[PDB]
Parts: sequence; C-alpha cells; structure tokens
Amino acid sequence: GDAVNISNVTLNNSGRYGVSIGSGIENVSITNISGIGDGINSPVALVSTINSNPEISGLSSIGYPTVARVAGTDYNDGLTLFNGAFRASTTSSGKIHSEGFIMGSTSGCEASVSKSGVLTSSSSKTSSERSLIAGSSTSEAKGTYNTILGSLGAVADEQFAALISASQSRASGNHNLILSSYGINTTGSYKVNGGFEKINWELDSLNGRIKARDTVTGGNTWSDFAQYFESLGGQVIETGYLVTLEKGKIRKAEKGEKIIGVISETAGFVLGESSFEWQGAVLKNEFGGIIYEEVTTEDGVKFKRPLPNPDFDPNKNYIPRSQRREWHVVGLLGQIAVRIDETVKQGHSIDAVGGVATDGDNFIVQEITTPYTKEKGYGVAIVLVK
Amino acid sequence: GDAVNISNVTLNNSGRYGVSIGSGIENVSITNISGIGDGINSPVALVSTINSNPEISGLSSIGYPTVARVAGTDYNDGLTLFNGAFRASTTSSGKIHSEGFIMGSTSGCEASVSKSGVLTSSSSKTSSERSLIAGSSTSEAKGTYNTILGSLGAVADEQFAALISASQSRASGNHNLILSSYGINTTGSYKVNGGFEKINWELDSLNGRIKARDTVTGGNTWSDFAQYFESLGGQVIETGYLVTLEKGKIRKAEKGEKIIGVISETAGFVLGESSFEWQGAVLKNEFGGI
Amino acid sequence: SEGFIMGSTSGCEASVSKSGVLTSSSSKTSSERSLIAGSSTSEAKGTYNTILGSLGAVADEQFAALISASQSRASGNHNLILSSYGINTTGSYKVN
Ligand SMILES: Nc1ncnc2c1ncn2[C@@H]1O[C@H](COP(=O)(O)OP(=O)(O)OP(=O)(O)O)[C@@H](O)[C@H]1O
Ligand SMILES: [Mg+2]
Repeated sequence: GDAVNISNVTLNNSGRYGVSIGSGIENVSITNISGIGDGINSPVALVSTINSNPEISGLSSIGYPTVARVAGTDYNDGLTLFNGAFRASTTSSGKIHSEGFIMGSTSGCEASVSKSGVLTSSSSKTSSERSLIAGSSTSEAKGTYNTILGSLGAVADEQFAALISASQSRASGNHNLILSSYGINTTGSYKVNGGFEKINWELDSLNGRIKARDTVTGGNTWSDFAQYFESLGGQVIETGYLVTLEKGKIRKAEKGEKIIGVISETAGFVLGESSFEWQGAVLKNEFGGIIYEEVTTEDGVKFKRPLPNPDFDPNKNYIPRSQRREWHVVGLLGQIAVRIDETVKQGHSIDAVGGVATDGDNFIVQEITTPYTKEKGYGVAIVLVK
Repeated sequence: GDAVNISNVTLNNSGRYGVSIGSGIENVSITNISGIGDGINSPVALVSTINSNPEISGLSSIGYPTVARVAGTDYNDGLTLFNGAFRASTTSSGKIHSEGFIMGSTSGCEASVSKSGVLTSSSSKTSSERSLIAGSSTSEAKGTYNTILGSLGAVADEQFAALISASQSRASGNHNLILSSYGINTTGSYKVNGGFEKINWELDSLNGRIKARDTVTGGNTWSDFAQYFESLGGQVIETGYLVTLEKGKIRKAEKGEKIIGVISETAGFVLGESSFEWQGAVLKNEFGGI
Repeated sequence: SEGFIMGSTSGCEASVSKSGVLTSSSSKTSSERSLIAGSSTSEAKGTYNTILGSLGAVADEQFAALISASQSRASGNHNLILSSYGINTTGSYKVN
C-alpha cells in the first residue's frame, strides 16, 4: 500500500509496533499518534518506518521503549519530519529544491539546488551545492561550498568562496574568503581578502604571505627591527647589552670590536623565529633558499611544495628558538635601550666594554633614560642603532 | 487533561480565551483554529497556553487582541511551533536530539546533542553543544561553540574552535579559527590560522602577534622601514627633509651633523605608532620591555 | 512573522523581520537581516549581523559580526571580531 494518511490515532496497549510502514513506500503522513504500552508483551516502537520518507508530527507515548524508529534510527522522544522543498516564516520565494529551504526571508529568495539554503535575507539566490546565505540582501551564491553572511550585493561564484560582512563584492577564488569589505572583486586561491574599492590586505594560506597595500605596524613606544642570533657557548645575554660575533655566534662586544646590535626585549619586527617548525625541516639550497616541487592536486590546484628534508624526525618534540636559552633577539636597527657607563653623553657616540656602552664612535645617544650609578654599575640610554 | 488534539476549529464570538491549555500539560496539538471576537465582551487571546510545549499551526483570527499567548508571550499574528527533534527537506539522517535539527541535508547528517544543528550538508556530524554545520561535507563538530562553514573533511573538536572555507582540516585550539585552508591541524588558543598542508599564517589574538611562514609585504613603489620620532620644539618638518637629533628630538640636519633619516610619507613598515592605546598605559622595565 | 528560533534554549528571541536564532541559549536579535548560531548570552541589535560560536557577544552596528568570540562587542561599520576575549571594537571595515 501507498499514499496513506494516519492521523489522530490513540493506541491503548495495541501492537508491539504501533504504526508500521513497510519498504519501498513513497508517500505516508503520520500525525497525532499517542500510545500506551505498559500492558503490552514486549513492545518495540510507537511508530516504526523502515525508510525515511513518510512525514511525521505530534508523536507521544508512555511504555514504548522507542517513540519513533525511522530508517534504523531511534528518535526516543519523537520526531518532526518533513520531506521536500521547505519554507517557513517568509513573505515570498522563488525556486526551492527538495533539498533546499528558505526561512525568515523576504522578496523572492531562492534556493534552487541540492543542499542550498537561505536564511533571514532579502532577494538572495543560491544555486550553489552545499551552501548557506544568511542575514543578507541582494546576494547570490553560484559555486559550491559557499557561505555568505551579513552581506549586501555579494557574489560567491567559485568553490569554497565565501563572504562575511561584505558589500558590493565578489569572491571568485578557490577557498577564497572576503571579510569586512566594500566593492572588491577577488580571485586568488586559498586567500583571505579585505578592501574598500580595491583589495587592501591579503592573508595567503597557500604560500604563507601577508600583504598590506599601506603600512604594517608592530610593537610599542621604542621598538626595533630585529633578528635571532645564537650565543657563543650558549650563555644568556641580558637585554641592553651590545653584542659582537665570534665563530658565527654572539657575545658581549669588547673594545675596538664591531657592534652588530643590542639584546632586545622590544622588537616590533623580527626575523628567523622558526615559530612553525624546526628550521631544518625543509630542503634549502646553498644560499638558504627553499627548494620546491610543482604539484597539481587531484582536484586541480596548481601549487609548489617545499621539499621535505629526509633528516627530519617527526618524533622529536619541537621546542622553538623563542623558548631556547642560547637564541637571542638582537635589535639591528631602531631606537634601542642600551646599558651605559659614566662616560656616555646624550648626542654622542658609543663604543663597547664588556657589552656596556662607553664613549666612542658608533651610533647616536638619543637620551639617557636611567642615569649611571656606581651602585648599579650601569645606566640606560635610548641609542639610535643603524 | 493531557494528550489532546484540537484541529479545524472555528469560534464565532465564543470565549475570551479561545483555546486554553493549562499548566503541567506535556502533549497537545492545536491546528487550524480561526476565531471571530468583535462581539465578545473583552476578548483576550484566540489561543492561550501557559506552558510552551503544545504544538501549534494554522492560527488566524479577527477581533482578538492576541492571536497566540504562549508561555507569557504574545505572538500577535500567530505561531508555527514544533517541539522535539526536527528535520526538513533532507534525504536521510542519523540521530537528532530534541534540541537539534537537520535541514536541506543529505546522507546521514546527525545532530546528537542539545543546541546542535546541520544545514545544507552531506554526511556531517555534530555532537557539539551550541554548534552549527552548514554548506559542508564529510565534517564533524565535537567540542562546544563550534561553527563549520563551506568545508570539506573538517573537524572542530575544542571549545569555540571553528572552520570556514577549509578542506581536510582540524581546529583543536580554544577559540581557534581556521580560514581558507587545506590539510592543516591547529592547536593554538585565540589563534586565527591558514595554511596549505602546513600552517602558513597566524593571527594571535592572545599575545598580539602576526606570523607569516614566507614574506610580509607593505607599501608602494619606493618605500622604507621607518620609526616615529618627536620634533624639537614641536615643529612640523615636511617630507623630504634630512633630520638629526638634539636633546632626544628631531630637527633638520646641519653641516657635519649625523643624518639619522628623512621625513617620510611612504613607509611600508613602521615602528612606535601607539595606534591602540596611550604609550604609558602599560608598565615597562628600565629597557622599555613590558 | 519573518523570524525563527531553532534548536535553541532559554528565551531565545528574534523580534524583527529577517532575524533568526539557531542552536543557542538566551540570545536575542532585533537586527534586521541577522543570524545568531551556536551561541550563548548573545545579542544582535544593528543590521546585517552574524554572531557565531560566541559567548556574551554583542553586535550593535551595521554589518558588525563576531565569530568564536567571548565577552565581546563589535560596534564598527562592517566590523568583524575573530577568536577573541573581552574586547570592544569600533573601527569601520576592520577585522579585529
Ligand atoms: N633532525 C631533527 N628533526 C626534527 N626536529 C629536530 C631535529 N633536530 C632538532 N630538532 C628540534 O629542535 C629543537 C632544538 O634544535 P637543535 O638545536 O637540536 O637543532 P638546530 O637545527 O640547531 O635548531 P635551531 O637552529 O632552531 O637551534 C628540539 O626541541 C628538537 O625537537
Ligand atoms: Mg641549536
């Protein structure tokens, strides 16, 4: 049998399976069924359905171990199930696919393909398989795996392309996301983008690049451009000390020696952290440049991969240079705090004795910020290092 | 009384409360009720329900000040209310909690806990309390406060962990977000991450750090690395001027004096903006370190 | 009438046209064209707001949004907060 309505049914201790729907049935409606099964010999389900396309609402029972068994799944306190195109709380809508819905939406919102949906939106369309549009207006999704959120006049027309808080904007890249933007058209793969009329910033997930059209800023009050150096013998060198090199490693600078910088605690920009992985995890040429292979992913993504170093051991638990003792942030350029002696004057230059500034030939003393005292054995001056 | 169906009812000037459901009632169904209340002496509600678990659809009326009062709340133009597990416009589904739903979804989408939901997705599972999965495939959420959007083979298994436009990826950090990524496993707390096979960029909300595996670029045509300096006497020094220092402050450079730089209008990278707060808002040591 | 509440608990409210709440507890939207999902103690009150996977989060300006945010407020025009705790934000076209 098929095409049957079962509504407003009460079962008082009647049937181990209360309502039962067989295999291959396309169209059944079950509403308002309530059963009692205390006095039944081994009751199973109040409602039972072998396939998933009967429609069900208003189920309650006492004494049945399962209120609903549908397509081999218990819904122990009942189910509300509708099949086909769905629409709730909307004023008007265009096309709705059987696996699409429109909710809380106005003026011709449309979800025309499988797994496409529109929420709380006006005049928005999706023909994207696996997609969501929400909190939006004049918007369209037409690729696949698209989400559009809190957006006006926004288009996502490529796979995994997405827009959040965007106006008059189009995301056309593979895995391409636009945020907090007005009037931008975007195309990169694995890119996060923002802009006003033109693209203004980019987070490139593919190559690991960060781009700003204008400035990048970091740091506080007096800051510097810095680089990680390794200390000779693995010593700790405190901040404010002038360092030199010996056997490729840093130590406190002595008389007549070249000052390469100052141990720094206030870098805005730093190089050579190895924050992600161990430094030798990737193959590098003789100049330190990464060696690559061109890979074309099964899908179609055409990228280049850094070559793995065979000597790399994924067992070894990586501790970054920022946590190691021997590795020091050394300020190379900028306004830097330096340990001085009694001989150092504002507006003058400095040489070094035991890593401590003495009157000399290098750089410029900007201002003494902590005057020398016999008891401390040093003062502190801001030195403009270049 | 309990377990009652009220359907296809028309009230022509009959009852101040049209349909009334008392306290402690678990199971009532109300469909297709239409009332007229012009000629009633002080009508209140077409439908009235003291608790929230009767189910309601197809309500209309004229002359009633409230079409529906449910659990002390007016729904003045009617309500459509279902309770329990919900499913609409989907081909198949696994487990659905009474406070879970599956919509516009295919092949065994499951929402097994309170406040878990799946939209427009295939073979996706959430057991995350307070979560959403949408526009997705082969995906799983299992922490709390997880959203997964436009994603394939994506896992969120920590609190507030989230993924948008991500492939074959896992976010395991506290408040940890992955964007526009393929094949990355992520763990930091208050981190935003992107990558292809390996993590390639990070926005650290916790410590205020920005990290790129490759390059950071800024600026235009001819650019420079720069720093904020304060002018002696508070003068304005125009761009293109060579500056020196005197009493820790900049002025135009003179003969034989040390040139420290040029007033710049085209910096790509700059230090010491104090863009966020006043410079002295935080305690610093003798070397300027926080 | 153009709002909904689904998979939600304790007094979730969607009081305006095109406002909706999903899988959330004690969350309110009075934002026209908005969504709150996977959330708790949260409120949207501007326009074009989405709040996702958030606790004690407020969006009270147009296109302001929060994802994976705690005890946080986005008040800027097209202003987005990510992966954050205890921040109040105000810039226009900013991600914070
Ligand atoms: N061959 C390796 N494979 C994987 N990890 C490694 C390897 N060698 C070292 N590490 C990791 O790097 C950390 C210390 O680095 P180590 O000094 O041993 O080598 P390195 O190449 O000198 O590193 P760095 O130059 O960063 O100091 C350790 O925590 C260890 O886990
Ligand atoms: Mg080493």
